[PDB]
Amino acid sequence: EEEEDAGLVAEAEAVAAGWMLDFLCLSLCRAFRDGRSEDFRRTRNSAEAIIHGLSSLTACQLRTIYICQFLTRIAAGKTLDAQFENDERITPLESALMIWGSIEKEHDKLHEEIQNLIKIQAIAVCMENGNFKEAEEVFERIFGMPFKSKLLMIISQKDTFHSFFQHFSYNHMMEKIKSYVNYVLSEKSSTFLMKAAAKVVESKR
Amino acid sequence: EEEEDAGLVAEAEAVAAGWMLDFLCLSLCRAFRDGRSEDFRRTRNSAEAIIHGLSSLTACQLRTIYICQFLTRIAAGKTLDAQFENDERITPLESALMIWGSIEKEHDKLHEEIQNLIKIQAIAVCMENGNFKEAEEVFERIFGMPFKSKLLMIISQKDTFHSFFQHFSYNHMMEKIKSYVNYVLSEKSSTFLMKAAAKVVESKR
Ligand SMILES: NS(=O)(=O)c1ccccc1OC(F)F
Ligand SMILES: NS(=O)(=O)c1ccccc1OC(F)F
Ligand SMILES: [Ca+2]
Ligand SMILES: [Ca+2]
Repeated sequence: EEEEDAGLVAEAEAVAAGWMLDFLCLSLCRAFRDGRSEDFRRTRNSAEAIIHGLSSLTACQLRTIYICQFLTRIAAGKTLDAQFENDERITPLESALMIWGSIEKEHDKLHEEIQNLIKIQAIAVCMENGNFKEAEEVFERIFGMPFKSKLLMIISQKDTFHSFFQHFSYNHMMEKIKSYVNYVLSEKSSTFLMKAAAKVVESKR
Repeated sequence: EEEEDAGLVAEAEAVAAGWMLDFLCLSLCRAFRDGRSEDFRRTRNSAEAIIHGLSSLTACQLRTIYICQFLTRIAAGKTLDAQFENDERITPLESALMIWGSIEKEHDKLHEEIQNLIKIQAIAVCMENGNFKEAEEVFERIFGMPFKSKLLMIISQKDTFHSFFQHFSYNHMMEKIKSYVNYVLSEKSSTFLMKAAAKVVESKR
């Protein structure tokens, strides 16, 4: 039974890849929370490679991949040269906003706060780079009244260092996202590979 | 104790990366043995990324990385445009020969047979591409008397489709290497991640 052996082997590889995806998501969340930039970069490279070796995904695995993709776009939020979508006009924070609205998760107060902070910063990052026409195009793509009209007024005046962007800042967006990442870390700390590795480390204490 | 928690977490990540390296080596060996080219390519991408996230290696982990690197160079043996070493003159089969001589393994009859087949084919692949001067430079770097002088005679005559290369062929080299890969597969089939995944698959039968 050479085909039966091959089949059972491929099924075991799929189980192992699932365990590796959860572990890499947990590690990526932790590097983002701790601000360990180089660990985040190396872990993201590993997460992408493992994802390309996975074919069929459960709803839980799709949510895990979206969390990885969301943090990657957020970490690249100021890198306006990075192209995350087939449509080259979409900026990194706009790509993060699309993923945020697709994740099967509760739309609690924190969800809406992170959503609105990414919207403000998607415009703010264009303004800070002197890309005023791009800021207006990002505004049109996002918006699709009171906050909307304040944003359009800021874009038209080219008021880059406007106090509005200091109130709803890039740092405030990152802090709110780190609060959400803390919840993902708590949830995934019990996944198979991390639990088994932690038990090994503890047994040697 | 924020530093103690961080420390135990990094140690658990190192244990998990070790388990992932063994599993990826096993999967890479199997794709090479089965001739599953695309699975080999995707698995190699995952193996490289995991290796860059590992710092301190045990002697066993270094041997595992060398096995991965050796199969990658062998799979690229006919790709003379590929540069595996800082010295751009070194061809892929020459790079595989260097690794073969560095692995902490028994120098049994099969070891020497694979070694000599890689030496012949490192010259053969240059000849087949019409790279006669490169074949002579590869010969000088490798050699570093009876087989040595037959090889130099073949290079000087530009006898690409010589019967000697059909007797000690690229296919014969691949078959001997697959015999060695079967031994590595038997040895690594008992490593943690594959054993646990296989037990999950079996429990669902
Ligand atoms: N390509 S990407 O930068 O959006 C990315 C980042 C982390 C994990 C996966 C991933 O892509 C895809 F592999 F899931
Ligand atoms: N760079 S490479 O093509 O020699 C290679 C292939 C498989 C695994 C690791 C690896 O390099 C290094 F990551 F170990
Ligand atoms: Ca751009
Ligand atoms: Ca070359």
